[PDB]
Amino acid sequence: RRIVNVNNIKFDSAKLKNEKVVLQSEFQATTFRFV
Amino acid sequence: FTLIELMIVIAIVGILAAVALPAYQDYTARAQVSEAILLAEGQKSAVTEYYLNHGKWPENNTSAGVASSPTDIKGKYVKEVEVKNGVVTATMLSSGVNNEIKGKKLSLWARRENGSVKWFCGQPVTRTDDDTVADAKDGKEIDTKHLPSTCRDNFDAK
Amino acid sequence: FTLIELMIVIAIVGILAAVALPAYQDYTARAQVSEAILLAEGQKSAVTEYYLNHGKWPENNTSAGVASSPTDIKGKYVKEVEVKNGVVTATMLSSGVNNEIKGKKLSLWARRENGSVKWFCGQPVTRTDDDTVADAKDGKEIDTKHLPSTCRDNFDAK
Amino acid sequence: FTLIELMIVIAIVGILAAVALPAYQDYTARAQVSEAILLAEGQKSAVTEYYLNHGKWPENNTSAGVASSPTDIKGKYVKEVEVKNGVVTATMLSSGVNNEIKGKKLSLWARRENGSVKWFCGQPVTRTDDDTVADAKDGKEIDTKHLPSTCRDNFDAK
Repeated sequence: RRIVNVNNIKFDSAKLKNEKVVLQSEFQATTFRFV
Repeated sequence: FTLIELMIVIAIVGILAAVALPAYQDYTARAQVSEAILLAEGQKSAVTEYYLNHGKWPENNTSAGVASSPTDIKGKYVKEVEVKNGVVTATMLSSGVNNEIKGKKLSLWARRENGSVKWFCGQPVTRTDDDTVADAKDGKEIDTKHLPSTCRDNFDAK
Repeated sequence: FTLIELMIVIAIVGILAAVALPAYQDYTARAQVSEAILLAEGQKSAVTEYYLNHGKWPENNTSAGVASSPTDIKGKYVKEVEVKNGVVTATMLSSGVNNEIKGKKLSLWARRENGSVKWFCGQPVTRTDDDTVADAKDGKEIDTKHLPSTCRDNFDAK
Repeated sequence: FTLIELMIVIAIVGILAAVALPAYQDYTARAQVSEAILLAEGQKSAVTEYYLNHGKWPENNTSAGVASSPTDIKGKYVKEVEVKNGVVTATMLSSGVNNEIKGKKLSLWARRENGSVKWFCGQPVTRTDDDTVADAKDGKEIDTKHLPSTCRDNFDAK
């Protein structure tokens, strides 16, 4: 119910060796204050 | 009118337990990890010999000549101990342990000294080549606070 | 007309002692048992070696190479420690202990791991065969409430 | 005509303190002695090892391998701790303690068990021969009432 417009998304597998499933995720989301 | 000595002293022992709670809870975890370490060691022998006799790190427990089954090298707080290319990793059980250390593990790995090897102890690592390992970065490593002073080794310790 | 502060505060410390009575009385017993356990251990060494060197459990203290006399392995709360076919049982004295734990005992027994053995700690047990023991059911076992979390093993623990 | 509730209740708290005075004063002393005991212990290690390794009791602190200076093993209520032929005596300071226990002391001594030793705790003692000590009768011993139940040992305890 608030102005968090999510836009450019990314995520990837956080484990170097890849020995267990895990996804680090970085989402960008913005709200629009007045001037 | 009177009775506050019984009320305060029952409430100071109550808060005394709350203060003694985190001390016994890391002393406790730190104790359960000190064993994962003992279970990991004593398997250095097999691994050392295998390396010195062949010049190649044992691929798995059977190669190292130990309980062919990782789960056969478990304990009270240890769910197992696996040898993966000379690296010996110990996993913390899920029952009978702290709370922020279960299912968590550490590793013991060695390095060719040339004629002998030297062992390290620290947070989980993977072997890259016969003389190089790297952080098994994944999120299940036992937290530095629970590791002895003798098991603070980094992937590139020499 | 007046004096109730002295009367109530003498009677709150009186009832405070009555509430602190059972806490100190199991903390206390639980403390006297933790020693029967320490006296039982350290005798694992003798028993382990005897088994690994011969493949048979030591029949008695002398076989295990320890104070040939059970009563010679006593303590403050421990009236003795006897080795009976690899099983080491510790008896609680009759003087200087709780009240519901005196003359009571526990046992430490091991199991062939094949090349090594693993030890258990719990309520009195008898050895049946070289790899099997059973509850020495008789009524003199130290009550579960007085036994550490590390000494809750059952006759068939593996 | 009226005001006796304030007068009696101020005088019941006054007499309540007088009744609570001797209780806090032996609980207190008994607490200051329990430390002289902790300072005395932990020095058993040095003494035990020295004896088992050489078969002779350490003559003094330096021999035992501890603060060569008795005064260097002091505390809040402890003015020091001296090792005299394996016997470790703890002296109560003169400032910060009860009143009938200052400058007073206790001793910890051991006995050859043959392959190991057993420790005792009680009123000051002197060592005669390698397996015999005796009351350091002189008048500065901490009174039995101030000693724990675990430190009531006599010179000839075995």
